[PDB]
Amino acid sequence: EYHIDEEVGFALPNPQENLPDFYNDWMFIAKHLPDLIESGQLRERVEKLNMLSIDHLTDHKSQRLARLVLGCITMAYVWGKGHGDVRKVLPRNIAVPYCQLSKKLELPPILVYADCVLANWKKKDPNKPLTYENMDVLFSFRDGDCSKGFFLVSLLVEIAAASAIKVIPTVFKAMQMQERDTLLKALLEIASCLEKALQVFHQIHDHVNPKAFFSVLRIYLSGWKGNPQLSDGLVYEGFWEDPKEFAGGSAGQSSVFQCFDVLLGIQQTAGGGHAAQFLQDMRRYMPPAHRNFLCSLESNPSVREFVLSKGDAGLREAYDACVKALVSLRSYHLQIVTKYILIPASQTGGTDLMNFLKTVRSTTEKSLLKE
Ligand code: HEM
Ligand SMILES: NS(=O)(=O)NCCNc1nonc1/C(=N/O)Nc1ccc(F)c(Br)c1
Repeated sequence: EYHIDEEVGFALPNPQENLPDFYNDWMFIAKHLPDLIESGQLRERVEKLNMLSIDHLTDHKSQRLARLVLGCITMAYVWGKGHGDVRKVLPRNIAVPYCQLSKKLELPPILVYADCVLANWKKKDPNKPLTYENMDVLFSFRDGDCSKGFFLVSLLVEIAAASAIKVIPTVFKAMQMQERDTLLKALLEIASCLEKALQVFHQIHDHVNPKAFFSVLRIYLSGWKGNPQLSDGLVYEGFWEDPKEFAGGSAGQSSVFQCFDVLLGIQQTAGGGHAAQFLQDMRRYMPPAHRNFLCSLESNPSVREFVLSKGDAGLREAYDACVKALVSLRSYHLQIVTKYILIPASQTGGTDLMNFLKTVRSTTEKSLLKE
């Protein structure tokens, strides 16, 4: 019911690679975005389409692949070549089906993390394991944007977190059964798997270039909420009356970090600050099943209060290890932002952005029991 895989966690277990033949006009545009943008034929070829209906998309993986295809097409149409020439209105041939599809999956009509990472992958050899060399994305925007490296490294962090996520039922089951040793073991295991996820994060340096990321890829993943280039928003023609605002694709849209914040009693979304508000808004951009999972974790008894009541140095230490793993992940993530956003931007927007991430990191570090 929560749609969480044992192996790949929040990611889609094995994404559908082909659409039905009825939507071959969509798939051809999405498969050839690098050429169609560079040549300048994308906007024209989207302009002259047919309003294809949603009813032939039968199952969930088909509907998700359609969201990814239509999402990638919508980014490249709006942002064009990505040198400031923008379209303020999305044609009703593409906008109506995309909006009707998006209402069915309870997601906004914009490319989200669930599309371009969680559903945008495949294994080359099905009989080999989930490593970077054996994997590839389904869609990219331009040549030399490093879509593969960025989406797959994000995906591999989701996969690393799946080892911790599958232990969560043991944590709550151990608390109700009043089983101290099982709980201690489950927390050390979660801490161990979140420590492993940090090493997976290191691969970002191997497969993504700062200048390629900042110049090319960042422009296509940006949205139309609080954006000067579309201050009113994007007009979805033939569906909504006025231009609607929707935030761009981010890995703040991931459920991984929020999952373990809620599990460990770290009250990020508590208070009325910008950090709390941002993280609560990012839930709207997650699949409904994953929102329901985060709701379910909030509804359960507090792991934090359970551990604090027992006067047990082993349980406190194990709970701290989980918290420390999250702090370390966010601490490393700040370094990435310095390398991949701050330095390229230089060669108070940068200051506020780092203070956001540091507020979230500080809220995490405040939850430690020893310090
Ligand atoms: C080049 C790589 C990366 C850059 C430049 C980057 C940049 C950022 C920025 C600027 C934010 C602030 C929110 C926003 O304005 O959208 C953010 C938030 C976030 N990023 Fe990344 N990021 C990168 C890679 C990753 C990866 C691989 C993950 C893996 C899951 C990740 C997870 C997050 C999360 C969870 C947040 C939400 C804030 C939090 O919970 O601490 N990011 N990122
Ligand atoms: N204008 S801004 O400050 O750069 N805001 C956007 C920042 N976030 C990002 N920009 O570019 N990738 C980002 C990001 N950060 O965690 N994660 C991310 C990871 C995988 C994806 F498929 C997508 Br889509 C986003």
